[PDB]
Amino acid sequence: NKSDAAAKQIKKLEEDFDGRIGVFAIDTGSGNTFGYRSDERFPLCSSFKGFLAAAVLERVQQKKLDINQKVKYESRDLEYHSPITTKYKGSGMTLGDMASAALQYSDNGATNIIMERFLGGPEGMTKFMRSIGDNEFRLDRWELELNTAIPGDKRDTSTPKAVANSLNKLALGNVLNAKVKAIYQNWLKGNTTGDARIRASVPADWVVGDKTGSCGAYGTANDYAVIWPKNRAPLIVSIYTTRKSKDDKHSDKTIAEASRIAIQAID
Ligand SMILES: *C(=O)N1C[C@H](NOS(=O)(=O)O)C=C(C)[C@H]1C(N)=O
Ligand SMILES: [Cl-]
Repeated sequence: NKSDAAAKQIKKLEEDFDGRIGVFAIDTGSGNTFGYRSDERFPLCSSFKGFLAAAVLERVQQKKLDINQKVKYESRDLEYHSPITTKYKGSGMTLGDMASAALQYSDNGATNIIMERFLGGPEGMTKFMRSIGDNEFRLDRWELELNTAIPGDKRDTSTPKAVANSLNKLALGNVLNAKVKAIYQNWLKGNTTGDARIRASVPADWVVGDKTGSCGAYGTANDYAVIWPKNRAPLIVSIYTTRKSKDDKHSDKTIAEASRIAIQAID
């Protein structure tokens, strides 16, 4: 019933903006799920940086990396949108700071430095995802080439369900031990780019940790969140959108609204 009505609303929403919305949402307290195009592929854009940070933490937990190790790059030409790395260029940053910059600010320099030195590049990032049983995820290119969002291109894509499940594994499951998962969770909660997406869809008193992506082509954008309501179990929401034309702007309000609908369906 509620599921049928939610489906109709997403559909109207995708027609209203001549685009494509994929949704997966889970109420971890009740088991309730909702999916719309949940097994279809969508560009990840910046949203994979949330997982890159999870990979970094797993490496620290396995003791291959130290969270306070210094990462120096004084002579590295930084990629476009390196707001955090560019201010620490002189002195370097700790591993954990760079990784949380990758997540919380979408820092492209942080991203590509981490993939280059600690994670084995895009194939290594893909391998990490495979290792938690995510068969859908792939990253193939570096920042910024990975953001082309060309329709019909499987490169740098995933599905909403796989995103949701993976997040549930990393933020809520036991890939990460209690102490390291707490940190990951805090990184998610302090994300600075998601105010007009999933966070906008929920009472202000609910706690959200999220990671957004905005390819800036084909109107492509997304957000995934763990959500802690008061006196209830966490929710997981995954929202992915594209648009028909290359020049199309992304719509924060469609994302926020698809989130409202996904949440109402599962609650
Ligand atoms: C990632 O997709 N980015 C980085 C930046 N952050 O906004 S986002 O977190 O919503 O993505 C902005 C972008 C337009 C995009 C990029 N530069 O690739
Ligand atoms: Cl590179």
